[PDB]
Amino acid sequence: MLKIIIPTTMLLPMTWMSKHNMIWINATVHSLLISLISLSLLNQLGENSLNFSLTFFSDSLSAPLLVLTTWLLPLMLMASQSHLSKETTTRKKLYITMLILLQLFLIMTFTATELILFYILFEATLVPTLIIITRWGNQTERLNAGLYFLFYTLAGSLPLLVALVYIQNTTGSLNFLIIHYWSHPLSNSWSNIFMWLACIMAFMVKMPLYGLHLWLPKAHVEAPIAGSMVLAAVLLKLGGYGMMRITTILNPLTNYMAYPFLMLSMWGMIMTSSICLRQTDLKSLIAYSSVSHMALVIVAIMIQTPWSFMGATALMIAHGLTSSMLFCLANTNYERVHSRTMILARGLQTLLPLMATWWLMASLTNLALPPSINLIGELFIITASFSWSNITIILMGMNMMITALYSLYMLITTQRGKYTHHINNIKASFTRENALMALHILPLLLLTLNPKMILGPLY
Amino acid sequence: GWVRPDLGELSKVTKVKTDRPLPENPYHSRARPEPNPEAEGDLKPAKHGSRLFFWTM
Repeated sequence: MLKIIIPTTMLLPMTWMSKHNMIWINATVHSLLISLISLSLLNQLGENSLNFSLTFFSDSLSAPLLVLTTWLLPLMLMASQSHLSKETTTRKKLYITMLILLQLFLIMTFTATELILFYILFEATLVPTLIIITRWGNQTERLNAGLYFLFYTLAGSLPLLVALVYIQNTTGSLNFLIIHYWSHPLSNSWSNIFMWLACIMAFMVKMPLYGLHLWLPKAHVEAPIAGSMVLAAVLLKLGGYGMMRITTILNPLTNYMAYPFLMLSMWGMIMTSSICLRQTDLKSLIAYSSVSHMALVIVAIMIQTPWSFMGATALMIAHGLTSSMLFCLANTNYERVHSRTMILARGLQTLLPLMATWWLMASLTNLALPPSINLIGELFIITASFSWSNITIILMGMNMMITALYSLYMLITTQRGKYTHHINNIKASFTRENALMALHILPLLLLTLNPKMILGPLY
Repeated sequence: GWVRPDLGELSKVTKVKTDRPLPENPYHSRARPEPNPEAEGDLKPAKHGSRLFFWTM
């Protein structure tokens, strides 16, 4: 993993030692180069994992996530350099440094062979994320958003730290491989019930679970565009990845401990999809849609089937790409009208035709239109849930109906109808914005040709 | 015939040729506790290092 980690670390000296006007060029070029290198991790094995050293390993679950992170960094850089054009050289370098630090922490988080190292790296992601949100966000609400995000995450994470050190003291190891191979069944007792809750709640609040999600609208809305991109695309997936890793020590306690969480997510996907139907803030609507897809991921991980895990992996990848695309599309309109209100700028298809096409593609992917990998993940999870209990088809069908309704409603209200009469500053789409959408959408569709690359290690 | 001792003679530590055996245990002492075993052997490096969590040294 050092052939990936060290180039990323080298982004910092290069960023700080480059000319004031070569900052974005250099960072973009070499982050794309690092993303090219990360693709070689997709050469996986059927049975074993890629166990490089004692401290880093890679399997079919973490390799697509690593590729997604390394890909997100350059797109972040293209999205940021517009609203940060008037900033000072040192402050731009600090923003780039925060993004690089976040990518480095995420890369080591997804490959950490030990549970406590994973914990520290997954907690380290808070610091640059919080800095981005609170320093470079636009509104006075960014401070409260930062506090919510920080303290929700930490209230989740500290009991996990206690549980992890207890597990290390009783089992002798926190090594992922050892944990799998020396797996003990978890008995039915209050001690084990609370150990389960401690092992699960941090990833629950990270995803987030419905009812523990109130930080996410604040944080994903108040953050600058790159912050929203990472928060929606890679940071939510830390909960799903960690839950997939740690559920191997929670059986058979997960059989009945998951019932409250299964109920919460199955109903809260309905609840948050309905909320999207009435959201007056475009960025808030996009933030609220992440909760439903992540609720589907929660159900898939909690029912513990090969098909459910495959669907959850594919859904995490597809949601990362699609949610980041939607945030970028909303940000392009925000940078023109300086507002997130959705009915402010209507009838945009007759002013920005290719951007309207990008909007249609993003809405279609959020719709989970087949054969997109969004649909593959959603359908696999739906089938596994149907096996788990047939009655799950009522709620999941309702959810896909409501998802269609709000996705197409957003498309219609922003792109269609009559343009607003007094808004006379909708300049033509820049090459940079169109390239941002294209680099969001093209790899999403190419994955349909090789879907096994994102179906996880249970494929 | 009694000469009077000079200054310092009466304060001397002298010796007495007694027939009484020397007391063996005048303190009536119990047996003393056995000591903790000493340290033997040569120092070898820590097996796999500190073994503190994820550290390899």
